[PDB]
Amino acid sequence: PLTTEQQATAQKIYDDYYTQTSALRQQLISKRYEYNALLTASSPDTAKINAVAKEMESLGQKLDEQRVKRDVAMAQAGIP
Amino acid sequence: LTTEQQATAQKIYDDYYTQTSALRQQLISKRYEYNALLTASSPDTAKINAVAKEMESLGQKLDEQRVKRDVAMAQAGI
Amino acid sequence: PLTTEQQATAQKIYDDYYTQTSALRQQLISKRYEYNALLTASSPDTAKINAVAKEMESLGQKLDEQRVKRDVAMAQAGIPR
Amino acid sequence: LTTEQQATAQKIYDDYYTQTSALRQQLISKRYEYNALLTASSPDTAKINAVAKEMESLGQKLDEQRVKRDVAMAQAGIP
Amino acid sequence: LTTEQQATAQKIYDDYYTQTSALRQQLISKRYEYNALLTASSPDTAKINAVAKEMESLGQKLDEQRVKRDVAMAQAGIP
Amino acid sequence: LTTEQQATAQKIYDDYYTQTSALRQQLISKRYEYNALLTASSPDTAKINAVAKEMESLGQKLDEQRVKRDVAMAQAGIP
Amino acid sequence: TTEQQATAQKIYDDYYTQTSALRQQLISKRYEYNALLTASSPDTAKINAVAKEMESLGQKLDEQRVKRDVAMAQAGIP
Amino acid sequence: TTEQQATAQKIYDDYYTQTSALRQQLISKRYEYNALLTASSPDTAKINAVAKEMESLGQKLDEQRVKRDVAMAQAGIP
Amino acid sequence: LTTEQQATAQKIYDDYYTQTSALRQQLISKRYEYNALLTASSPDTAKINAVAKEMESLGQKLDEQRVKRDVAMAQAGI
Amino acid sequence: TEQQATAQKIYDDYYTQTSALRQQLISKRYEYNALLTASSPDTAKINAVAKEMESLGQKLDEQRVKRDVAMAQAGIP
Repeated sequence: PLTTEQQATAQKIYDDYYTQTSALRQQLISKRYEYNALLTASSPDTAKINAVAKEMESLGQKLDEQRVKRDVAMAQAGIP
Repeated sequence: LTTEQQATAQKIYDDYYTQTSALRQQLISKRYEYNALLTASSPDTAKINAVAKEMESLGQKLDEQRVKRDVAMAQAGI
Repeated sequence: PLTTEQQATAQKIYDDYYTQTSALRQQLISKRYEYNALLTASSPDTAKINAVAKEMESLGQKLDEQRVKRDVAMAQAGIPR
Repeated sequence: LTTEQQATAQKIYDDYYTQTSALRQQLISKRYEYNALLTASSPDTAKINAVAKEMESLGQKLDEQRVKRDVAMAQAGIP
Repeated sequence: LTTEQQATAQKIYDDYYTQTSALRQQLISKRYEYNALLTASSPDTAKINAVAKEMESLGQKLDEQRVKRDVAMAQAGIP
Repeated sequence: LTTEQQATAQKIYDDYYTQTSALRQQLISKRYEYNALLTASSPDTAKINAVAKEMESLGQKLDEQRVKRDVAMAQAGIP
Repeated sequence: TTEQQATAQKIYDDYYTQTSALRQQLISKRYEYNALLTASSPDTAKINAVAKEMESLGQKLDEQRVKRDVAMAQAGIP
Repeated sequence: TTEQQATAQKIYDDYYTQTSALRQQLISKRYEYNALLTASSPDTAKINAVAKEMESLGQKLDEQRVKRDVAMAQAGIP
Repeated sequence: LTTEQQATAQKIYDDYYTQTSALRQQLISKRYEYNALLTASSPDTAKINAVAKEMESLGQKLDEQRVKRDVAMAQAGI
Repeated sequence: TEQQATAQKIYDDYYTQTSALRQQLISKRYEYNALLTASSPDTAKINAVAKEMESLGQKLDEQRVKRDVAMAQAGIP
């Protein structure tokens, strides 16, 4: 279980994370689609595939920084 | 449940699956684009609608084969 | 991920969609049952099965257009995935 | 569990599924027709009521066999 | 789906559950009885066939009521 | 798990199921019966209570058997 | 019915207060039974003794369960 | 893997084999523990006595689970 | 089952979690740590062992507290 | 199909050229959680581990695309 206070604090932490990361998540989701789109073309274009793969690597690293930032906040706050 | 029939079903399915693998793959590829376009930062409605019309025709061709399959079965008495 | 505001716009876009396609979805279901009836009939009738396949195809084409309007609406409101 | 019982449990069920397959197929077919009608733009109680009768009849004929198998099965001393 | 459609279906089903409490309950009793007989040490065919006929009948009464229900739903325009 | 244990376990369970098949099928026939009775329109305390006593009796004998096999399992060193 | 719901509450309510002690006691003897069956060196006299205690407890409780079941039927509830 | 899948059974078998007796007592001691909690009047001293008995058995099981986890990792298994 | 009881049990359990919170967090941390060591490229037995023990302790303290709760519950008549 | 072979060849190799990576990434992940669940987090140690996790994952995805691409050229769905 969790306290009223703990939940409150955790709710703000996650809300910020979501808000601060919205565009990023949506761009990543959009890029996997494109990735999958390309992999399933009739005649696969390896160049485009790799380019889209690298875009995903870039977005993904940014997104991990935000999560870690959020994890550390949670731990500093003393939450489970 | 019969051997005669059993061999009738798989033959229709395999003909169905073999006569449609390209379309299916193309339909899947196209849903991925559709979703990609929908999730872009500035959705391009013209592009999105064009891709939906492609899906619509691919899917029309598929359903057509699906009805053949279904009707081959009814006729096989299976 | 969705905020109070976003939950509501999405909900409204979906209700609108349900309401507008309501009779169209019912008809589509009715044809799907009829089709299955035909396929399971004691002695199968290809003409009827085919004619019913077409009615379904046309109804489904109308339904999908409505879904595209809906998905596009959603995208235009900035609502995630 | 015993041999002569398994022999009788198979012959009992196999017979039933053979004696039963046309009836189940017709009944399934009408279950669909009945639903197709109940979902028609404007409901037609006559055909709906009619189809419903076709189903009862098919079901009575189907339970009549259900009983028959259950009885054989009990006379054979099986659970 | 719609709140008013949900309210309307609820009344239709409630009316049905009330108009049939006694049949349901009776059919359930005959169901149990039927199995009590089938699992007797010495199964009594005649007695079982008679229970089947009582269930057959309760069953049709029940069905007609279902059709009323289904038609009533179709009539309210509930999916 | 072990081999000489599986044989022993399998043998004990089979005697149990054989020495109790008829008793077990009878208890089932009475649970169905009890329920049929509890579910009639006009309930009959007398028969209900009669059947309850027959189940208490069958169950006593049956539990007596289960303990007989739990001891066997335990005496053989099985989990 | 309204009346229906209430009486059952009392019926079921009477039943629970008339068996809290037995229920608990049988749960305990069943734990004890299993304890003995799983002992390093099983004592079949001890095991049988507990099986007898369970039998009594069970009988007394099944006897209440019928009283309960009879009440309900008499009060016309499923 | 395949050749390493064998190598795992071997390590688990030993673990299962060496811990049978412990595991069974732990199970029995846990049943008495519960039989005691559900006694008509819970006896604190006895309950704590059984609990300490579970500690030990527990510590002895853990102590073998660790030899196992270690045997695995050294076998270089996932 | 009773409201009054429900409240008592909820209260006994609230106490338990509140009081074992830091302890539960330390055990979770150590389990992770332990798994980290197991999956190291070249496993280190001394430190794995060292961690097994640290978990052993925390685990015993945690069990003492589970027993206290079970007894609490026991005497409260729940 | 008659191509389920190539699919395995392409996956097995993916796996073999990856085992050490996946395992080290699992270890680092465990180490990451062990640190977040400490009573008071050491944000320095946590960040260093997140970086270790970040490269491993980047190396691993690179192999995964290689693998996906292969499948695509094998004409395998």
